Amino acid sequence: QSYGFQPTYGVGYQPYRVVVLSFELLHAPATVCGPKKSTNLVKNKCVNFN
Amino acid sequence: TRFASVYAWNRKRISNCVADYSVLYNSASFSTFKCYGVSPTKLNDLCFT
Amino acid sequence: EKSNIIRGWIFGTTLDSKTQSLLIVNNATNVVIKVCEFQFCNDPFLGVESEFRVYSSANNCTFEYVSQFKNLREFVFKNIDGYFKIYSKHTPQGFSALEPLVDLPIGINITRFQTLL
Amino acid sequence: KVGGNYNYLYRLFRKSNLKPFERDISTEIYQAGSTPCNGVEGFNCYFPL
Ligand SMILES: *[C@@H]1O[C@H](CO)[C@@H](O[C@@H]2O[C@H](CO)[C@@H](O)[C@H](O)[C@H]2NC(C)=O)[C@H](O)[C@H]1NC(C)=O
Ligand SMILES: *[C@@H]1O[C@H](CO)[C@@H](O)[C@H](O)[C@H]1NC(C)=O
Ligand SMILES: *[C@@H]1O[C@H](CO)[C@@H](O)[C@H](O)[C@H]1NC(C)=O
Repeated sequence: QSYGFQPTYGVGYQPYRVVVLSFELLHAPATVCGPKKSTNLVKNKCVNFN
Repeated sequence: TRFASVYAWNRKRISNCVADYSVLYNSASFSTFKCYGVSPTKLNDLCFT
Repeated sequence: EKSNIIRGWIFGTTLDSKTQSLLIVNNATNVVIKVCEFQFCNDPFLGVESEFRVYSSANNCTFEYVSQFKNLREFVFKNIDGYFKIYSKHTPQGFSALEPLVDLPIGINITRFQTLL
Repeated sequence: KVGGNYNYLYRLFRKSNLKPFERDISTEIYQAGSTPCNGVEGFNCYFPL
């Protein structure tokens, strides 16, 4: 059955866009990640590096 | 803006790329934003298939 | 073979439109690597310029990759730890070492291969 | 059956791991009052109670 949508309808009946994102658990090589960090480089003093 | 109906909900598969979640939880255009299982911030420190 | 009669490969598990498959098929400009459900009927024909008959239908795509005396074009294929690895060299006695080219994170099983030719 | 009424209450407060044997009696509405809460002050202000 078709929705009836009009700009004068109630807020409860107003349209709403819902996006559900689902990520599967770890069972394969990981291909989606995010940015981690970046930092300027220094020299001639012993520091911790990654 | 063109979205499918609830009965004909479309599926978009995203993989093999870098995901930027910082825009998602820092945008005021979303009235409802809730994550089940994992905290939204820590999602920027994990990887999935 | 000092020509392009042999160009690419067909590769994967038992090809019956099930499980998965691998192309690793290249056309000079693009080394296109798709792992879609390519329905291979009976034809590993080279696409020459007329058309490309290697596949009948493509159901579910999952991966895509794009990149760039005689000569001995030599290759080595491995699949281990869920990674597909290819090594190659261009220039039978003598000793030479092989250098990595790509590292595909696919992880699918493979038990069969064919040459286009 | 006729018992708990706004007295036996838990805390969903986060971003501050408490040391062992500590009393977290901060009965305050949780808000950052800065950028990391909807980008303005007063929003995402939920009391973790
Ligand atoms: C080689 O095959 C590819 C894939 O069929 C052809 O398409 C190229 O690659 C992708 C499509 O998968 C797109 O970027 C373009 O359609 C093409 N890109 C470029 C840079 O050509 C491609 O045209 C084929 N090349 C030849 C010479 O036949
Ligand atoms: C393609 O993937 C969908 C995902 O649900 C599945 O239902 C379908 O059977 C798959 N088709 C083939 C040919 O594997
Ligand atoms: C490879 O085969 C095993 C069993 O033979 C199966 O459990 C596994 O899922 C297969 N690999 C993939 C990537 O599906």
